[PDB]
Amino acid sequence: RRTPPLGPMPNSDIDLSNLERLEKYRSFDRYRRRAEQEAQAPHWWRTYREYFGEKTDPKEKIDIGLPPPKVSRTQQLLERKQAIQELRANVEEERAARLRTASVPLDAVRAEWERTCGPYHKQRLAEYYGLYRDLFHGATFVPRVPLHVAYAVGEDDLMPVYCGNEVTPTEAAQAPEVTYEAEEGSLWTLLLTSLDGHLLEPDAEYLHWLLTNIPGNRVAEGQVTCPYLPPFPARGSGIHRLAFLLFKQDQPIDFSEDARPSPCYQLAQRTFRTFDFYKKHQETMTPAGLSFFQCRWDDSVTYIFHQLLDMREPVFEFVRPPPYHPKQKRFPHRQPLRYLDRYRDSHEPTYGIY
Amino acid sequence: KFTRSRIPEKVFQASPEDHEKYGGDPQNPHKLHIVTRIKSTRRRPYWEKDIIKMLGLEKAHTPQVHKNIPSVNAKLKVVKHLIRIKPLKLPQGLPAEENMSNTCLKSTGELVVQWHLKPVEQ
Amino acid sequence: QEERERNNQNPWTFERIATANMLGIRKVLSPYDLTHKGKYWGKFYMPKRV
Amino acid sequence: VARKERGWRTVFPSREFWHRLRVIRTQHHVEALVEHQNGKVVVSASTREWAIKKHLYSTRNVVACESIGRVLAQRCLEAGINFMVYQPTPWEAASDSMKRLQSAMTEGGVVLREPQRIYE
Amino acid sequence: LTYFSARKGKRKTVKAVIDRFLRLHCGLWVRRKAGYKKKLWKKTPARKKRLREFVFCNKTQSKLLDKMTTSFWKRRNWYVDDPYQKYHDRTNLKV
Amino acid sequence: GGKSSGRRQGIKKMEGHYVHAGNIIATQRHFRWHPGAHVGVGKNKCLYALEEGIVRYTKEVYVPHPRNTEAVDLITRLPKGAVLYKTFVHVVPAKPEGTFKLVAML
Amino acid sequence: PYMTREQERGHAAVRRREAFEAIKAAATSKFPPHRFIADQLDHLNVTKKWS
Amino acid sequence: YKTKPTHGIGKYKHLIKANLGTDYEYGVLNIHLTAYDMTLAESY
RNA sequence: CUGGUGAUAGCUGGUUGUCCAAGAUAGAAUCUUAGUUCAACUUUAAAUUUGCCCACAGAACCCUCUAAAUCCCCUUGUAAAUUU
RNA sequence: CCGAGCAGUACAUGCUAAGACUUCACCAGUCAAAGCGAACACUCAAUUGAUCCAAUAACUUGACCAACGGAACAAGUU
Ligand SMILES: [K+]
Ligand SMILES: [Mg+2]
Ligand SMILES: [Mg+2]
Ligand SMILES: [Mg+2]
Ligand SMILES: [Mg+2]
Ligand SMILES: [Mg+2]
Ligand SMILES: [Mg+2]
Ligand SMILES: [Mg+2]
Repeated sequence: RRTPPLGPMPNSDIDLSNLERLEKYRSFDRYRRRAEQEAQAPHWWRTYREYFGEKTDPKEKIDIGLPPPKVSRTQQLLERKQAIQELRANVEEERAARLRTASVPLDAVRAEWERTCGPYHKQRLAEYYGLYRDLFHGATFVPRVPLHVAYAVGEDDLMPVYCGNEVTPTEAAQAPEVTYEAEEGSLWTLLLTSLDGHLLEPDAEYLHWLLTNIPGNRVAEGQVTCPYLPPFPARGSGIHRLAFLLFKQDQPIDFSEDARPSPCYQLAQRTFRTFDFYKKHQETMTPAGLSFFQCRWDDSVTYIFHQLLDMREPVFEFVRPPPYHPKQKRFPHRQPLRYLDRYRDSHEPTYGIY
Repeated sequence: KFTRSRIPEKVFQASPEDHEKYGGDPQNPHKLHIVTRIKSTRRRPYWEKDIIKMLGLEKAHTPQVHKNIPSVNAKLKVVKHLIRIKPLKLPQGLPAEENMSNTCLKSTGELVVQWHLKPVEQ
Repeated sequence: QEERERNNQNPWTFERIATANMLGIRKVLSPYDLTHKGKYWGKFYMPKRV
Repeated sequence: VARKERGWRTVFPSREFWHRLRVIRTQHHVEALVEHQNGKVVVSASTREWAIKKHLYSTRNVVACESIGRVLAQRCLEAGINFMVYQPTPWEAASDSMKRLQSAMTEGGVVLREPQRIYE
Repeated sequence: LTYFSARKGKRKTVKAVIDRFLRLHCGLWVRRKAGYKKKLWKKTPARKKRLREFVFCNKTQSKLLDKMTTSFWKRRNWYVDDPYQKYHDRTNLKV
Repeated sequence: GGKSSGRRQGIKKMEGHYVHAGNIIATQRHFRWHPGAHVGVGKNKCLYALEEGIVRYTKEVYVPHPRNTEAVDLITRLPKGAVLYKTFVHVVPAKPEGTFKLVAML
Repeated sequence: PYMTREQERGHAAVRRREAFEAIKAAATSKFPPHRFIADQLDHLNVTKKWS
Repeated sequence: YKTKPTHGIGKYKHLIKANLGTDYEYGVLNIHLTAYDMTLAESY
């Protein structure tokens, strides 16, 4: 019995007649590149992506970010080509490149990177950590406004937070310094949330900082709706992630419903949901920047639960499922002597009635 | 080698001439069957013997009612040469609680709910 | 031969019964009989069979 | 403690990793990718962007390959990625352009070998 | 097997079973692997590893050895520092 | 001779079957089924499950290792655009590695 | 067919499951019958006679 | 599997290869490059 | 001739009242194929919970191609099944 | 109808230990995560032989037991 294929065969297009006059791969790299291209296309037969690939919805994720900047491509290309010609005009650059001694300044490259494609890389990077999945239930946005947040450690050093870098709670015991480019007369709203810091509701999140109606770049003048609270990841609970949300306001907004007492050391009031918060403020508020970091447990976390939160610090542990053993049989034929130990509870001798 | 038979799906596709020949209606398929075994399971493969036991068709010439569903029909497509399949007719509708003791199945497939044993006055 | 098959007045044919396993007839038939349709028995060919 | 995709012994490359360094060099440009095992790309570094192109005399020489690693390593630290695997071919590994790219990643603070999974 | 002795009139025990097999009081019989001392130079370490292991017997072989030995070997012993003391009883066994 | 009996080699666990770590999935004389995700291969090309889960068979692109001379020499003579396919068997894990549980309140 | 494959699926799972639970109840209720003291004493009537 | 629609997906032998001069195409030609200098003959 | 001797015999023949119930054809080793042991099958008792039928899906390339099918298997019909 | 009763490379060809396959029984045979210890489950379709016994301080070794599941040792002829 035979069944016709449900679609085109893989190598159906190849002509078997003129096999001698067909160009060959001749190399492993050429076949490898072509092989990967066909592996990324859907097929009517069962594939590895069907069972192990991450399922996605056909509806494309909606964008809630700022409108993209308007740039004249024709003018941009003329200046870009001219600059390269002058760079190649120098006889020293060619010799340095030919002698394999040339190098580029790291600081200058990142300066242009953050302006052209930095926001685009951050959106892809934030998607990997599931920030869009948790905060906005899949909604994405491009961070058109770069956000520079750094925690003050001592008096001379700073701990920059770019995207998910490891930061200890000791460095984050005090409110960081927030700097971002903005025009005068604009209104902003900062927000810091702990997605994984919650101890009771997996879905809910903990509020650690909430500044509203920030005039321009002057963060201090912004209203303190909720006082800053350092992250408190429990010991043995893994690695948590805290995200800085930078909102842009078009008109002044009233946050009386979201107001919290100062200080706010109750976790019930610290409970916060980004999805519901942005849902009722999406009309006149739109996210513009994004920053986040990863935080572990240290000794400073113990001070937060005892003194600040006035509670006992919880300790978690990574528990693995018990090993699988088949149902015990009366006659374990050909099994080794250690068969009976796998089904024994205690290692100490027993005597029954004796 | 003698093995099981795979019936093509084209066999169970009624033509327009068949609907006016047996009195069926493709738009309103019947709900229940009336299967009656008319052939012996002896000298037949063992798998056909089992299906007769599954359907409760042990004794021949004994009507049994089954549901017109693909899973039940799947078993009937294997022992179709041993049974007679007839749709169940309900001129008075489904039997009620007061009609359980007065039902009667006729050879035409109709299940009457008033079996009076009296000649028609008409 | 094709005309004979088309205008045949018998509603029952070897091909129809064999493929549909009517009356359990495949118990006494052959796997090749589903394709021969009764036109070939052993090494002999019967042109009169439709 | 996260499980790695073991297997694929009869094919190339392996899948037993959490992150992988994949370098793509075309006729005119050189690009390096850091991607998770599931296929999602974490960070990227290519010569097609004007930020790197404006300082490169040529985007297809050894200098371009070395400069990609220094920028990519800086982005990996900011992103938080420190361990990744590299699966080159015998001819790519012997190439001078890949040796300098690996040197930049190691000098940039990124380790070219992941720690073993903890089973117990 | 001598079902009735010619002097005492009681069943005898085959000494071939005692010199080869060990009986646990739970009812299991422990034996060695046939060939764990023969031609070890041509056997792989994995094969030799399971040759020097003490294995059990199935339902039929265990019942066979029970009929070939008397009740003296089915008693419960309390040897001091017995390596197999913990194996005389079954734990978490259902049906 | 020729009095040799069959080796009883083939598929031991079919599609959708629940398997545990170490279970043998298929025994084969040659690489009829290639090891996929969470599937190991022994000396005798025996496929065993590396994780507890569900067994799946898929058709995947066969990419030889550069060291393997015979398989690499086969793809160098293929017409451009042709891609080789082979059957792969995967095990989809069902349980996670572990869970975090509260152990004390200090 | 009156119903399709999808419509039919799961439409009898409750009754099928309950029918097997009745099989388990009878299977696991197997036990020796109760032994009464009246039955033992009734055998003394075999020697019952007239005065 | 043979009964499955994806039968023969792994086939590769038909993609691998297993003289008379016609009136329209020359069969076999040998190009002789004779010179006293070995470098030019090898280069040409 | 008596005794050991009721020698032994994988061989031949025989193997006594009534009634009911379940019940047949895979193999392996053997100085073994007129036998026996094990397994399969069959019987009884007991424990337990799934068993059978089976929707898609799934099971290989070769020496070029090619049959009836089979395994697996949710539903559903049914009441068997595994273990001791 | 063609073979096999080996050979080569190792010297962790070390020690342990979940879960499985199994030549239709048994015997025997095969794969193997993790762990310890080191490095940075060898190739090969078959390439083999049980118990007793003997040798040995010990580790280990011993049959064309080829009638190859092998009786410690016995041919003709009526
Ligand atoms: K013999
Ligand atoms: Mg006698
Ligand atoms: Mg009877
Ligand atoms: Mg013999
Ligand atoms: Mg089922
Ligand atoms: Mg077996
Ligand atoms: Mg023999
Ligand atoms: Mg044998």
